[PDB]
Amino acid sequence: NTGISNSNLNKNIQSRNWYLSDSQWAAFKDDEITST
Amino acid sequence: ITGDNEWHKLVIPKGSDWQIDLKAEGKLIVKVNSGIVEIFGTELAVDDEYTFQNWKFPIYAVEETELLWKCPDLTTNTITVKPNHTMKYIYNLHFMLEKIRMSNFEGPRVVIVGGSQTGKTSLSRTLCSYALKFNAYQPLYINLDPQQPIFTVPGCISATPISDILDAQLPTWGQSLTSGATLLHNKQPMVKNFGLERINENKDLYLECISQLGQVVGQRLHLDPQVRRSGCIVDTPSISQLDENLAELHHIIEKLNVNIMLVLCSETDPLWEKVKKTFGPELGNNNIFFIPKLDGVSAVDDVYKRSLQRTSIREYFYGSLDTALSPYAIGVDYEDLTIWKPSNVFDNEVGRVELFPVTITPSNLQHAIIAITFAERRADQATVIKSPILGFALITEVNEKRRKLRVLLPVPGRLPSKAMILTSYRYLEQ
Ligand SMILES: Nc1ncnc2c1ncn2[C@@H]1O[C@H](COP(=O)(O)OP(=O)(O)OP(=O)(O)O)[C@@H](O)[C@H]1O
Ligand SMILES: [Mg+2]
Repeated sequence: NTGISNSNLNKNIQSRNWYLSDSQWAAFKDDEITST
Repeated sequence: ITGDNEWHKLVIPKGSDWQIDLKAEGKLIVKVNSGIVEIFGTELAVDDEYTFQNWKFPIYAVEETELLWKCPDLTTNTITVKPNHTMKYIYNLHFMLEKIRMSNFEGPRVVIVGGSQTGKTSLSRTLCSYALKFNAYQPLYINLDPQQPIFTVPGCISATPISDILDAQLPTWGQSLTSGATLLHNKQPMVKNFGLERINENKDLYLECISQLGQVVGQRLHLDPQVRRSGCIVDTPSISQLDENLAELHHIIEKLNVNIMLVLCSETDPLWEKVKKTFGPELGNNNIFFIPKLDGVSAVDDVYKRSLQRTSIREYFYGSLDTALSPYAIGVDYEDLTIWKPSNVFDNEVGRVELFPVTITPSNLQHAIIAITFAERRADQATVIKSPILGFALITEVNEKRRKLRVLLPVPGRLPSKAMILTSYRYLEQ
């Protein structure tokens, strides 16, 4: 376990998002991204 | 004569490809001075520096182009520039697909069928790039080849609206949403986890994934006028991987409501008459199109396939060179995990729509990619099989003595208290 450093791995930090559920994804509009 | 760390001029005549095979571990930086060049339909902006690593691809000259390139693993007299005579087929397909988007009630729902390295994924990428290019359509790109990582990791089949330009630098086309500011607008995909290395390992599971993707795809199209008006572009696994009778193609056509078929084969290839005889009564022969061998499409070995699978796993947690992400490492107890494993021909003989429990051991889980469902730890297998995917995690270390695991998450925070699925995919050194 103690092999390397926990927790945030590598100023302005950013991470990958979790995916949306079936309902949320169906109801999603890519214009939410598109602007901007 | 010998690799340099300086810039070199390159004039690509109109209608020619600069064929690149980045065999070595070094980077290639490209800066366009004048003209129009494209990586599978995506135009490279003039004066902007583009960086490429460990992938095979063409830089096509729409117009005579002058560019500068910097790469120490190539010399001026080792460059491969060849004229392309096949783009006409791609444009002609695009403008006919486009005529359907403007005139018909809904956009075309197209399948691309063909053999190993016929140019299926190259055609799909270019059609998506072009769909967006002229009259701004948002087609749904559907990947049904789990070995091919596009917008996600390798265990998946996916549906992704091509809402803005692809990343010309990436073999994965681009990436999913992030928590902050990016140069490009990223994608919002629907991912279904197959998790096994090859389609033949299950099939019933592969077909359930298609059934599940088909359902949500219909729900999105019902609610999204722009995606409904644009169509679908469905990329399938290499034809050899599917049964003789092509029963799996009937399932795909039915589940994804396919109305157009594009066949990538030879003029004397028996595939043409085979497809015409089976899908012609269902789609109508006018709706089945033959695309000859595409120029430049090169063969791909399993070593390059594995190289891409590795790149896409790092890209999931850490991002790309131009977009660095911060994944989160947590220490977890053996007791804090509910992991299931899919049925497969190797372990179970048969390969049924079923999940089996996984016992927490370093032999079972070390360096494994794990799918996180939306289902609660306590949920039964029937609920888990049908549950959507939240994301993926990597199990870096498994300590027997202390009864702990080190898990890498894409999202900083707690370990989601959800049911999980073990994939056949492995990645060493987080
Ligand atoms: N004109 C070209 N010049 C050089 N390389 C090219 C050209 N067109 C395509 N390629 C490369 O050829 C390779 C194989 O093409 P592609 O992935 O589209 O085939 P495929 O039909 O999808 O294969 P598979 O059945 O394995 O999924 C890719 O690495 C791609 O970048
Ligand atoms: Mg492919």
